[PDB]
Amino acid sequence: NTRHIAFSGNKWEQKVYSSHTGYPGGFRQVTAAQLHLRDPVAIVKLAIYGMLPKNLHRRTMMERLHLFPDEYIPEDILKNLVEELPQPRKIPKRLDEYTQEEIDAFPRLWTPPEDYRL
Amino acid sequence: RPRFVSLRAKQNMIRRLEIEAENHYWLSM
Amino acid sequence: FREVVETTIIEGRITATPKESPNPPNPSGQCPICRWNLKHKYNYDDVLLLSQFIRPHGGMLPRKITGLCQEEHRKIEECVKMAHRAGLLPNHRPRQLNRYLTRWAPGSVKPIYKKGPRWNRVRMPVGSPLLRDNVCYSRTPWKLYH
Amino acid sequence: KPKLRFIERAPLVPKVRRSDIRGPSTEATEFTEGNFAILALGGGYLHWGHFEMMRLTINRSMDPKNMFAIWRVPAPFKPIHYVTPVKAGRLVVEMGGRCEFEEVQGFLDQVAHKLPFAAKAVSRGTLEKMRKDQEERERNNQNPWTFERIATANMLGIRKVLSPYDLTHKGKYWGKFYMPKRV
Amino acid sequence: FKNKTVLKKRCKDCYLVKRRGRWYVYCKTHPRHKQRQ
Amino acid sequence: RRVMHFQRQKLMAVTEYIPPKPAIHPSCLPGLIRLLRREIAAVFQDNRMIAVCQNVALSAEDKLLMRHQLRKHKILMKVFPNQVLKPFLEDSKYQNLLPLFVGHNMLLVSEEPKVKEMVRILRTVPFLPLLGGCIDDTILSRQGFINYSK
Amino acid sequence: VKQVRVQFCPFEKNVESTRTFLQTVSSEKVRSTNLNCSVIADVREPCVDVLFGDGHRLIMRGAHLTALEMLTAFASHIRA
Amino acid sequence: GVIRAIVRAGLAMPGPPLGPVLGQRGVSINQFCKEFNERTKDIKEGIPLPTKILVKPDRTFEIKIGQPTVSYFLKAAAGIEKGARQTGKEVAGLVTLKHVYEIARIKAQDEAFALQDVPLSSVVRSIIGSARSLGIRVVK
RNA sequence: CCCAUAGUAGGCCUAAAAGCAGCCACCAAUUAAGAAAGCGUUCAAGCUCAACACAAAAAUCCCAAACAUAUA
RNA sequence: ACCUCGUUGGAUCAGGACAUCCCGAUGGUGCAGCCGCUAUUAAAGGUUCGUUUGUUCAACGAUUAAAGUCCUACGUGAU
Ligand SMILES: [Mg+2]
Ligand SMILES: [Zn+2]
Ligand SMILES: [Zn+2]
Repeated sequence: NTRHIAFSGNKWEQKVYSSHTGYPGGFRQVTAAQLHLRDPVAIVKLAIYGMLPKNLHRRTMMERLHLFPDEYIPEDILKNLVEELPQPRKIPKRLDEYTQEEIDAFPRLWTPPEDYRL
Repeated sequence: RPRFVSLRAKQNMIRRLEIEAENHYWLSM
Repeated sequence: FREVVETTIIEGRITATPKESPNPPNPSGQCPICRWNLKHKYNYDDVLLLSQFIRPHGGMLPRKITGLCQEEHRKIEECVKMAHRAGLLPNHRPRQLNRYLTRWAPGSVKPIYKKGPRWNRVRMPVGSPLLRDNVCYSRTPWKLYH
Repeated sequence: KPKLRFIERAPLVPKVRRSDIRGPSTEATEFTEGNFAILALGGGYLHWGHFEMMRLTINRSMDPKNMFAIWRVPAPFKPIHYVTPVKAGRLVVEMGGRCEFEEVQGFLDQVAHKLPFAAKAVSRGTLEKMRKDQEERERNNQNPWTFERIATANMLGIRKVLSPYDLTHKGKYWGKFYMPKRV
Repeated sequence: FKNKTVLKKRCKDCYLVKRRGRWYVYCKTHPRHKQRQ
Repeated sequence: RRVMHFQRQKLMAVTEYIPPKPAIHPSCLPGLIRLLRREIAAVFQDNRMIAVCQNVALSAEDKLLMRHQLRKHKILMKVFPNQVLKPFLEDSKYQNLLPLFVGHNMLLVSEEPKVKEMVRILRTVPFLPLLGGCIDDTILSRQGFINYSK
Repeated sequence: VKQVRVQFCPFEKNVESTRTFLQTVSSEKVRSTNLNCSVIADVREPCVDVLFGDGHRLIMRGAHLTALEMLTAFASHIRA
Repeated sequence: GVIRAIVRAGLAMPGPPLGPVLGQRGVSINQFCKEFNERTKDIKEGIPLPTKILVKPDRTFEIKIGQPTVSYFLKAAAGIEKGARQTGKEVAGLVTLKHVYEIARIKAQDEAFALQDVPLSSVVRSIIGSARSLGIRVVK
């Protein structure tokens, strides 16, 4: 589900991924959103690549990384799977997801005037 | 290039200042 | 809450309106937030709190009507903006990149093509500075810029 | 003469002698026969052009029957051209008459921003208010450590970094610059 | 639009709006008053 | 400003002012006026019959003509602030007059009723309806005023 | 607009909405350009009727309503 | 629209003070001056007279006139032709309180001028203030 | 927010300059009132105020990766 | 505080900036259309040949949509 990552703040629009083809005029600067639309794996891949130590083991380590944009995973990889790590960020619930019992449990904070359009 | 003062640096300086104030007190008698 | 109904003839009927829950923890306070002891204990994701000050289509309600403080009205407005941009109010809408804690409207920020040197880095704002005084449960202060 | 009198570019008879920029000003720090003024929030040098533009911009939006403006700084005398030294806290131009502070606030702020050094448009009430709130700051600060205390006691051996003038300036005045927020 | 460091409404119909990240003075009656921060 | 020695910068940072912090927010914690008073007090006894209208939709010239036609009679038209008129009702003990004066209100104080001709004049302008008044401490609605006129 | 009739009972419980409505819209400042209208104010919960000679009658029970709502409704109906 | 003029009854056709100022709305100068001369005959001749002409949208004339001016009237009562320069110290003629009351008797009667105040004080104070602003001393 | 009747275009001169060319008093009606603090008219006319009322940059290619709330 | 005076282009190939000379998109205009002027955005592309001068330049001639301002150790002389 690397396609469904979430950036905090305006990083989708402000974070810029820079690359150079090596040729003159080959400098490319692409925002996080554009890079995500192009490759739904590049953002997580690049974050991991940057966090790994900058030595000759890094690309071997990246060979053990398997990124999949969606819920689909190849069968052999799925059979290899051993453990699932807890998600680092707990996803906040939407009102559409909250149960009526929870809404009732949460108190009403104020008395709205009856003669109000709202 | 400019340099900036961190909270850790401020805390270190404050620790030193507290030691010096206690030195003042113990030298006052 | 009065609602206008048409048939042309139009008339306004006052319907059922919710009331403040019984037994406020701190009665006789300025704002509902002070009355219920929530001065620095809500965030952008507390939709149950935030939606109580929201028009059915997502807009904020005026401070005069809500009774909120000026600072608390600003905090609620910004938290509601962040909740909307994070998609936590799917039903409070006028009629795909996941986000959260987005201070600015997505279409109004420019890409940071030239982040500065280390001493003058252009940082990406995260969250809102209005919530800077919230309760701190972490050893390090939460960063407003990334 | 309810107007800013023209000042000579240079004194007729040069004077031999009698850093005039660093530190607080000692003279003309208080209102004298005026109600509003321009206060210098930092030291600097006033040129003849600066004086001429002061006079022009003051006498332009001027009501001689209701406003009278006077200088507090003498004519450019220090040779370099001739200039006048000004220290922080020195009043530059004073005003008085049957008038209210907002009547002059606009162009006083404009001319203060015109001034080469930091400057402010200050009434008698505003000057008293800022002095009183500065006293309140230095009386109610919750910091146990003050520049004055540390410098005087030579805590941390800080006088190796500080100046002898820092002991008297108490950290508020650093060079020609003045830091009113600095308690 | 005219680029101004400080935005000043000129007539009554000049209104300040923060759009696309920056402040503007728009005006229906006098488009000459259009200002951009 | 030239760069300070870093030790001096640390000193300034450590000696920065710290404002006192209250535990609980105080915010979130708990002669024209007398001239009008005396003039309205005197008027309440001077007038015998009183009426009120909403003379605001009229132009300057139309209001001037209306004032001229009223001054043709002994009736005098008045405008006074509701902000100060609300205390006047309870001061003069006019309880039924509270739900009568809100927004624009123009009094028509008089002692001789030319209300027949005033209503006739108002008829040619199909707006500005008559509002209930209270003659000599006796409230009269619009129907009561019409009956009194007839 | 062809005709408009405004009725209210300030003798009974007051309704400032229709009062402000008639003070603002039922003014010659508007009628100067809206000369085609004939306004009548018959005072005795309230009721604002508007007759258009073409096909329309608009009845406003402006008891719970307010001045802004009724002005906007009137403008929308005028636009038609 | 209302057009305000302070023309003298003697010279009914001074020229520029009437022609261009009235021709913008569309007027008949012949009829206007004829009615002005009719009012001049109805009243004393050779004295400035304020007018209250209202040019109706139907292009018709309704000239309204009343008492003469106040400045010239006071100057004539004091035997003065040209007003004083300073008007704070200069004086040429003195008018007694009895004369002020006598001239005020026939003053609070016009409709357009709005001098309709019932009390004598409301008019006497205004005329005394006007005389004081002019170069006339109020005796006793 | 709302709009501002009128003694009188207040007079001196100023072709007229009336509130806007200038100086002199700066009164007065209703209830509320500047012989006007600012636009525009040769001058008027038209408009507001007040009064009632309710900040920045540059040249080979941006430059750790990233992160807002787990116990100090 | 007297006088004086203390490596450079060109050719070739160009890389880059945008503070845009032209081409693109807009706002305003004391522009009715044509236009001009001004401002925002835009660096993908383009940006001439000659006479005198060693000219670094400059002037002139003829053009051009335009004949941009610069940085690159004259950018570049083991070409
Ligand atoms: Mg550009
Ligand atoms: Zn405008
Ligand atoms: Zn509160």
